[PDB]
Amino acid sequence: MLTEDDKQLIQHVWEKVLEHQEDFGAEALERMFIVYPSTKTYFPHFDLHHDSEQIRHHGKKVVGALGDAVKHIDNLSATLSELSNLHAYNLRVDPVNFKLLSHCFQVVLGAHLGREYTPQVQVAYDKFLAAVSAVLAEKYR
Amino acid sequence: MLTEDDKQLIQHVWEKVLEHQEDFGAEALERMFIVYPSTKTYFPHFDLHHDSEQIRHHGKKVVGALGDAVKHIDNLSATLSELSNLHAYNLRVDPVNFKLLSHCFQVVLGAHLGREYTPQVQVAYDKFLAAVSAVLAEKYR
Amino acid sequence: HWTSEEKQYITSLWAKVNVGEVGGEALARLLIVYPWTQRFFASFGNLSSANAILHNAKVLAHGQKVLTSFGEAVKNLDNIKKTFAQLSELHCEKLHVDPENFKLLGNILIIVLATHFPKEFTPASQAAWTKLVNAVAHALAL
Amino acid sequence: HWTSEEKQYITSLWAKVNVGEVGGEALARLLIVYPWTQRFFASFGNLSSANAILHNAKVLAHGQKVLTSFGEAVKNLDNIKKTFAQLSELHCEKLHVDPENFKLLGNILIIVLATHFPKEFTPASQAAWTKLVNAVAHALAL
Ligand code: HEM
Ligand code: HEM
Ligand code: HEM
Ligand code: HEM
Repeated sequence: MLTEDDKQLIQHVWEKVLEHQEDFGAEALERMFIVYPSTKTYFPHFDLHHDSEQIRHHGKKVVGALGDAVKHIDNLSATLSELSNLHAYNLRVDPVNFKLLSHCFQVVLGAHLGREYTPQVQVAYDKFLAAVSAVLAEKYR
Repeated sequence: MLTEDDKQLIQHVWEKVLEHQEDFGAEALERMFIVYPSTKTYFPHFDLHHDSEQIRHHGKKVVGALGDAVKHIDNLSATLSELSNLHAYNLRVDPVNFKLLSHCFQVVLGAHLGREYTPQVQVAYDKFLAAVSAVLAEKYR
Repeated sequence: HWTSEEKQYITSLWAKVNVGEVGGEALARLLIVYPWTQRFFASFGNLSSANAILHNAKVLAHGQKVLTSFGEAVKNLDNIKKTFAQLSELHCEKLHVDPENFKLLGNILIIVLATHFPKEFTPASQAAWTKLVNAVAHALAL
Repeated sequence: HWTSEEKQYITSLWAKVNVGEVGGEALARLLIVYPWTQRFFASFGNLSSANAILHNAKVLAHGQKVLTSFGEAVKNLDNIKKTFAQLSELHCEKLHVDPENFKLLGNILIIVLATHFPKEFTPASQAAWTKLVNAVAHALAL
């Protein structure tokens, strides 16, 4: 389970993310699209060129939802209920893809944090991102 | 989430399992060992020949725990807490293996139920076995 | 590679398989047990419920074709990689199906075979058939 | 296969890699983030905590050897399958490590490289390196 120490490590890193929600979100999305091109088929309506308005606007929305999750870590299901119905019932997102985006997010974090993205920090975010992923896919179970 | 209908479908099939806990448990374990030989390394102390006392005794214990889980489906974590600490802290069971055993259990069920192992029944057990697996591995998160 | 015994477990059981029935079963179960797979079948019409899926003519016909394809592996166990190369390009480049789903369909087929052939689907038989679906999943992920 | 550009993203970044530091990091992170992997290192002594793992000399030395092994893929990008055949037998038949863990170590290495080379580890670079660890994971799962 997420410990208090995990939460603190998460918050310390997150307040930085919040200062550039758009930049981080877009970078995580673009790494996913470039590294795992199959994920692009979920966004046919999007102009997927580097830094497109759609990607930037969406990146901020993703970061925004993750920020809300950080704020309500003990009440994820309820907090993401609307998003869970969306990704499962409407978008039919393959669970595997949540892991791909979570991973790309960690890469963005690692790149921006340098030596501050310690193993302890990675653990906390891994736990966090895995919990968020589980909720966004619970409608399949 | 597990619906009431899922629970009923599960119970109907399970009362049959309970009549031969040892037979079912052993069959599921042996299919795992034979189909996924790597899982055998977790049981070096066991005589792994077909129907060995150790396999039969263990099969019944596994079925027994699953039976308890069926009985307390709304309180899994607490009910399996002791088993979760065991599989994670003591045995270091790779999460992938819970999926292998869950799958072999479904094969045993399918074989014994025939046309009664409908898609609806499979869904219910898939949900159930996945939930039990998540709990037995939560200590890793 | 394949041992004569493994090849026998595969060819002998397959000769008894009702391709249309098992195929429809496997595909309907894929869409029902792992609902996100429905994403790839928007043109198949109503898939709004387990019952709707089991009565979907297109879903049934498609499963028949899928299991027929599996049959081509059974009939040429040593050239599976070459046999599915075309389908591999189709599911990846064209359909963009994550490879993990190939493994899930394989697992479903294993369970279906068990419900249809309880007497013959022994642990040893399961081992041979699991090796089969895995090889097909591998060839398709190519 | 590998495009000249991909090969450049790999060889140029690797020439700057501190194998011992990145290797120790990757292995310590594997044991910490996915604790069940500790099962395979009972002889390495104390691994009772994240700090214990990061200060474990054997864990660090081993990671060095692991990343050195990855280096052999970087140095011969077209014969990865052949280069790791020996290690494949070792991790499967001898160690019985589930293949899924090969993918997890690969992912960890990707993240480590990112924390060490933020400027050079662009999305395109990540794509090339992800292709690399995946190929090693594939060769080992052989
Ligand atoms: C870290 C896990 C994820 C979170 C927190 C998340 C969050 C969100 C949110 C909040 C929206 C709605 C934006 C709005 O209201 O405009 C959204 C939309 C969407 N998401 Fe995700 N998402 C995640 C993962 C994924 C994955 C893995 C995929 C598949 C590759 C995906 C595909 C989509 C699509 C197609 C939309 C529709 C957006 C549009 O049309 O603008 N998401 N997501
Ligand atoms: C359906 C999921 C599983 C359940 C419900 C389960 C349940 C149990 C229970 C209740 C015990 C203790 C038996 C006793 O008190 O004598 C046990 C022991 C054990 N389990 Fe599991 N288990 C599961 C999956 C696995 C998997 C996937 C593995 C790895 C292949 C595994 C390896 C072991 C081992 C090595 C023991 C020690 C037993 C002994 O030494 O007799 N289990 N399990
Ligand atoms: C690994 C086992 C699989 C095999 C052997 C297989 C085989 C085939 C074959 C032979 C076709 C062509 C149908 C025709 O005869 O016209 C096909 C089509 C297709 N497959 Fe698969 N397939 C497999 C798994 C999957 C999975 C896991 C998915 C994703 C859920 C998928 C999605 C599709 C789709 C969308 C089509 C196009 C059908 C249409 O547009 O009507 N397949 N497959
Ligand atoms: C896919 C990336 C991996 C590569 C390239 C790799 C490479 C190697 C190499 C070269 C050795 C021999 C050490 C020596 O030089 O003496 C080794 C040993 C070993 N590896 Fe891996 N390995 C990988 C992944 C894993 C994973 C995922 C595990 C399981 C968690 C694992 C468990 C082991 C164990 C237990 C040993 C024996 C070391 C000892 O007994 O001291 N490896 N590996």
